[PDB]
Amino acid sequence: VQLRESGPGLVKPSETLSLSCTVSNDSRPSDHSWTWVRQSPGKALEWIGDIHYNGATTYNPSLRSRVRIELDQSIPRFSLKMTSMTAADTGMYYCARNAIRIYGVVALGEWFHYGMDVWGQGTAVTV
Amino acid sequence: ELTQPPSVSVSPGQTARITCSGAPLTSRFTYWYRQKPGQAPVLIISRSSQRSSGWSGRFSASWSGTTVTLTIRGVQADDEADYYCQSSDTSDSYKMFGGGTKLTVL
Amino acid sequence: VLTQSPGTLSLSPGETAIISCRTSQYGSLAWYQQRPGQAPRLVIYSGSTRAAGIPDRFSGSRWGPDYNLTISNLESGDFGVYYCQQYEFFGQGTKVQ
Amino acid sequence: QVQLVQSGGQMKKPGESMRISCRASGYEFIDCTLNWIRLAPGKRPEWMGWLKPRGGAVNYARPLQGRVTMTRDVYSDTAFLELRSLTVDDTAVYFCTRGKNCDYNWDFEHWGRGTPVIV
Amino acid sequence: DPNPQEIHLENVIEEFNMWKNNMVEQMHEDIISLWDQSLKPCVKLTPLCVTLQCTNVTNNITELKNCSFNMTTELRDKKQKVYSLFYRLDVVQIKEYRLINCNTSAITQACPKVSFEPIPIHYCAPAGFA
Amino acid sequence: VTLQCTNVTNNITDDMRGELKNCSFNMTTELRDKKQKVYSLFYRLDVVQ
Amino acid sequence: GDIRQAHCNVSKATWNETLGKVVKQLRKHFGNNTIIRFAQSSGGDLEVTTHSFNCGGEFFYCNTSGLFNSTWISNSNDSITLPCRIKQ
Ligand SMILES: *[C@@H]1O[C@H](CO)[C@@H](O[C@@H]2O[C@H](CO)[C@@H](O[C@@H]3O[C@H](CO[C@H]4O[C@H](CO[C@H]5O[C@H](CO)[C@@H](O)[C@H](O)[C@@H]5O)[C@@H](O)[C@H](O[C@H]5O[C@H](CO)[C@@H](O)[C@H](O)[C@@H]5O[C@H]5O[C@H](CO)[C@@H](O)[C@H](O)[C@@H]5O)[C@@H]4O)[C@@H](O)[C@H](O[C@H]4O[C@H](CO)[C@@H](O)[C@H](O)[C@@H]4O[C@H]4O[C@H](CO)[C@@H](O)[C@H](O)[C@@H]4O[C@H]4O[C@H](CO)[C@@H](O)[C@H](O)[C@@H]4O)[C@@H]3O)[C@H](O)[C@H]2NC(C)=O)[C@H](O)[C@H]1NC(C)=O
Ligand SMILES: *[C@@H]1O[C@H](CO)[C@@H](O[C@@H]2O[C@H](CO)[C@@H](O[C@@H]3O[C@H](CO)[C@@H](O)[C@H](O[C@H]4O[C@H](CO)[C@@H](O)[C@H](O)[C@@H]4O[C@H]4O[C@H](CO)[C@@H](O)[C@H](O)[C@@H]4O[C@H]4O[C@H](CO)[C@@H](O)[C@H](O)[C@@H]4O)[C@@H]3O)[C@H](O)[C@H]2NC(C)=O)[C@H](O)[C@H]1NC(C)=O
Ligand SMILES: *[C@@H]1O[C@H](CO)[C@@H](O[C@@H]2O[C@H](CO)[C@@H](O[C@@H]3O[C@H](CO[C@H]4O[C@H](CO)[C@@H](O)[C@H](O)[C@@H]4O)[C@@H](O)[C@H](O[C@H]4O[C@H](CO)[C@@H](O)[C@H](O)[C@@H]4O)[C@@H]3O)[C@H](O)[C@H]2NC(C)=O)[C@H](O)[C@H]1NC(C)=O
Ligand SMILES: *[C@@H]1O[C@H](CO)[C@@H](O[C@@H]2O[C@H](CO)[C@@H](O)[C@H](O)[C@H]2NC(C)=O)[C@H](O)[C@H]1NC(C)=O
Ligand SMILES: *[C@@H]1O[C@H](CO)[C@@H](O[C@@H]2O[C@H](CO)[C@@H](O)[C@H](O)[C@H]2NC(C)=O)[C@H](O)[C@H]1NC(C)=O
Ligand SMILES: *[C@@H]1O[C@H](CO)[C@@H](O)[C@H](O)[C@H]1NC(C)=O
Ligand SMILES: *[C@@H]1O[C@H](CO)[C@@H](O)[C@H](O)[C@H]1NC(C)=O
Ligand SMILES: *[C@@H]1O[C@H](CO)[C@@H](O)[C@H](O)[C@H]1NC(C)=O
Ligand SMILES: *[C@@H]1O[C@H](CO)[C@@H](O)[C@H](O)[C@H]1NC(C)=O
Ligand SMILES: *[C@@H]1O[C@H](CO)[C@@H](O)[C@H](O)[C@H]1NC(C)=O
Ligand SMILES: *[C@@H]1O[C@H](CO)[C@@H](O)[C@H](O)[C@H]1NC(C)=O
Ligand SMILES: *[C@@H]1O[C@H](CO)[C@@H](O)[C@H](O)[C@H]1NC(C)=O
Ligand SMILES: *[C@@H]1O[C@H](CO)[C@@H](O)[C@H](O)[C@H]1NC(C)=O
Repeated sequence: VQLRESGPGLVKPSETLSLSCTVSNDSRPSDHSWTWVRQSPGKALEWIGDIHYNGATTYNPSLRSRVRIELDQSIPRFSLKMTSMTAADTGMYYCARNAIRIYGVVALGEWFHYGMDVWGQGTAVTV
Repeated sequence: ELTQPPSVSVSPGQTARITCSGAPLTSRFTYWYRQKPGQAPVLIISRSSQRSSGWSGRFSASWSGTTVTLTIRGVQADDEADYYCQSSDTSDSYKMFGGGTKLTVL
Repeated sequence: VLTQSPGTLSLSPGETAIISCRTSQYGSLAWYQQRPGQAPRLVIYSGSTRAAGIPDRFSGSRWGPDYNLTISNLESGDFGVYYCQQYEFFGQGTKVQ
Repeated sequence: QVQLVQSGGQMKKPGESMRISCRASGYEFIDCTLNWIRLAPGKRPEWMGWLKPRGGAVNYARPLQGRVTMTRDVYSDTAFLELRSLTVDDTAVYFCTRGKNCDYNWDFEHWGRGTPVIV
Repeated sequence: DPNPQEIHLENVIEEFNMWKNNMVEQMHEDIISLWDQSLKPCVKLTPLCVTLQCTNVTNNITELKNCSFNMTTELRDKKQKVYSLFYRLDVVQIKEYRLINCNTSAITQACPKVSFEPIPIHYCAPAGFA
Repeated sequence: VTLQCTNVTNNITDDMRGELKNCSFNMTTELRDKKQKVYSLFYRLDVVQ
Repeated sequence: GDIRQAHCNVSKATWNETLGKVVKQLRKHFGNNTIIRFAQSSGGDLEVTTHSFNCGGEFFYCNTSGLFNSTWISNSNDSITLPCRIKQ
């Protein structure tokens, strides 16, 4: 599987910065949670959020208000929009796949995460 | 939210114990990632079954209470890197990432 | 669904009181007596059948939707509030003093 | 002989919960349906629900659904009526009642002493 | 052995009432009697009412309770440690637990060889009835 | 079971009437492992030394 | 192997059709303008709040709240899965 990530690169403060991620050569993408992560330079990984094909999405608290994810399922195109970005909110951004194993009936919540096994190389964004 | 040592130092023949603690760890599985500067993180330790079993011969981990220790044996110079612990909360609403422990080689 | 027409009957001892009742659905109407302080006690069931231990003064029914309880020879053990009953539906109930 | 014995006199404020016991004796407790009636001056008698204390099956009245629970202890022969979110309009006297026979339920022949509840 | 001896009654109108059918009560009594008769000649599990040291089965990292207890054995003067798995509905707290009905009744083990598969049973009226 | 019996408590040396005896014993309970000391007055005609 | 919940499947389309038939037959008795609603069992022991199977020698108690629910107004390879708790 190949995760090709792209975006504007350079944006000014206080507008919306948009990122895109193309999924290539994945059989059955609907069984995995597609996630965005960020990392400021010299700091730890910061989880942005994730989305599943069933419509369920989740965010990081205290940042969720400024962030929203889309996922076009016809062509598996994985998009992010983050509004009201500040000058200090820069660094590397990576699109990734949290693969999900099912072991029983998915309707009963019988699954678990295999972790973010496949990562895109990401893009460095300055604001 | 997820506390681990800032760094650890180990000789080539020594085994590094990278600890990671937090309240949500008392009930949820922990996923261990390794990151090099510039490169994206690669998955090191994950959950391949409901009831855990053996894993690769290297990069193992052990749970106790609210703290999980990443045991890495046979550390070489190529393993100098920032190790991250990741875990869901007790409600499975969001994910926590650790501050990163920089494993260095003496 | 169910109702009782007379509100309060201010009658003296020995007088006969009538308490009417109207039911909009088929059902085995029952008549209960609630004295002051005492718990209610069954008086009539299956429309007109008299419960055991009830004096013979109690009777009254009709084939139509309207029923009425006749209570003759009012004495000290009489009086209080009388309730209609259907399948878990109760009327306001008429008080006799 | 059939007897139903209750414990009452509860004094509660708005918002609190309450539990009323009803010990049955004489008849076989597990072979006859119980009912819970509410009486008060002014307003009509209200049916709270019925309890079949063999399988523990219960039926609640529509105005009280989500507020009223019924339980049965078959070894103490004791029914229990638990009411949540008690408010001023629930001030009333509560009866634990049984029919004349165990085939037709609504000929309430056997009534308990009564359980005053003042909110 | 024979085929069903069904004889149609032309021009007969009969009043039925299922809710006063004594066949229902007879079936209920018979079935309970067969249940008791089949359960009676096997294990009584009176010794099993012991204090169980139970923990969660867990997922090995963090429905069923893994219980342990000192049970009797063939010899009166010997005891053996037994590890088993019970469902949470069968086990109640007194960590220490006990079985749900050990303070109420003696639980009779279903005989291992008898199967609970229902089989068709026909009820036939005795001579002089139909 | 073996009972350790004592004369009923008259609080002084007064004569016991009916020959009631205190008669404690160890007994069993629902759980097979545990035991529960029990004090129960038994008439002397019921109890033999 | 892995610890998994005992569960029971009923076809969704067939069950919806069956509830439609039952609702029609009930409306024949209550009136043609009424609303017929279904809900989970309102209380009692485990034998009455759930559907009891005794199959394969094992006893199941399945949560029938999935089969019921929904309201009927007077006017597929999709299965309803019921969790089932086992009791020895
Ligand atoms: C009521 O109705 C409901 C529906 O409403 C229904 O629910 C259904 O229940 C069944 C129960 O069986 C359930 O099936 C489970 O599915 C799991 C995943 O599916 C995998 O298989 C399918 C189909 O399998 C085909 O091929 C098999 C080959 O042997 C064959 O046996 C089958 O018959 C069938 O032909 C497959 O489509 C999936 O596809 C993924 O994997 C493929 C592998 O090549 C790949 O081609 C696909 O692209 C796809 O991979 C994607 O994702 C991976 C993620 O890693 C990416 O890498 C890829 O790039 C792709 O993106 C799956 O392969 C499956 O887990 C279950 O089987 C588990 O349990 C059985 C028990 O017998 C074990 O034998 C199995 O080994 C397996 O258990 C292993 O895995 C689980 C989880 O991984 C672990 O917890 C276990 O410990 C164990 O793991 C062990 O092995 C692994 C290595 O394999 C190792 O890593 C571990 O360490 C450990 O050693 C099971 O089959 C079905 O999903 C469910 N339906 C729904 C909708 O939820 C009820 O049954 C109905 N009830 C009634 C009464 O009627
Ligand atoms: C009676 O009938 C009525 C209708 O007439 C029923 O009401 C319906 O109830 C449905 C659920 O039974 C409900 O669907 C839900 O709607 C929302 C849509 O936003 C959504 O929250 C639900 O989906 C979540 O929950 C289900 C439950 O299993 C999960 O399968 C699903 O993945 C979602 O959970 C994930 O996302 C949540 C937030 O998005 C998280 O809180 C949750 O932890 C979980 O996390 C996801 O992301 C994680 C990443 O961090 C990842 O780890 C994890 O794996 C997940 O990906 C669900 O679709 C209907 O909307 C509702 N309909 C109406 C009209 O109200 C009622 O229930 C019936 N009653 C009974 C008793 O059956
Ligand atoms: C639930 O259980 C209750 C009993 O607990 C049943 O109630 C009985 O229902 C039956 C019908 O199923 C009733 O019998 C009928 O009663 C009517 C009486 O009408 C009176 O009022 C009208 C005025 O509107 C007068 O015209 C009339 O003369 C009467 O004074 C009659 O309409 C019926 O008679 C008709 O049918 C019979 C059938 O044989 C004919 O013989 C008659 O000539 C006439 O055509 C009939 O008698 C009965 O009264 C109810 N008893 C009660 C309430 O105690 C419910 O039926 C039952 N429900 C269900 C769904 O099973
Ligand atoms: C139930 O608990 C027992 C006792 O701990 C488990 O059996 C032991 O498992 C450990 C490893 O976890 C072994 O070292 C011991 O030798 C085992 N003891 C015995 C007596 O065999 C057992 O695995 C547990 N069951 C489950 C399902 O988790
Ligand atoms: C299983 O049945 C139980 C009741 O036996 C359901 O529990 C209630 O479910 C409703 C609807 O979701 C909730 O509002 C209540 O809070 C639940 N009760 C309790 C005590 O928590 C349960 O939902 C059923 N399960 C499923 C999957 O439908
Ligand atoms: C997709 O990956 C598979 C291995 O999983 C490989 O065989 C195949 O050539 C790849 N296809 C493309 C188009 O890259
Ligand atoms: C078993 O899991 C339950 C889940 O509520 C928890 O409360 C309990 O402490 C756990 N027991 C043990 C011994 O870990
Ligand atoms: C639990 O995990 C350990 C490794 O941490 C493994 O050796 C052990 O076998 C596992 N237990 C079970 C019951 O699978
Ligand atoms: C069994 O008896 C021994 C006696 O020494 C005791 O230590 C042990 O805890 C008992 N086991 C259980 C499971 O109760
Ligand atoms: C047995 O113990 C349970 C524990 O919940 C208790 O509720 C029950 O009343 C007890 N049985 C008897 C007959 O007292
Ligand atoms: C109890 O009383 C008897 C006389 O009835 C006396 O002989 C005996 O010593 C007394 N025993 C004790 C233990 O006080
Ligand atoms: C009861 O059993 C205990 C066990 O330690 C024993 O020491 C004691 O003597 C017994 N008590 C009586 C009154 O027999
Ligand atoms: C099991 O039930 C489901 C309900 O949807 C049905 O589709 C399936 O065919 C059934 N399987 C068998 C073997 O009868």
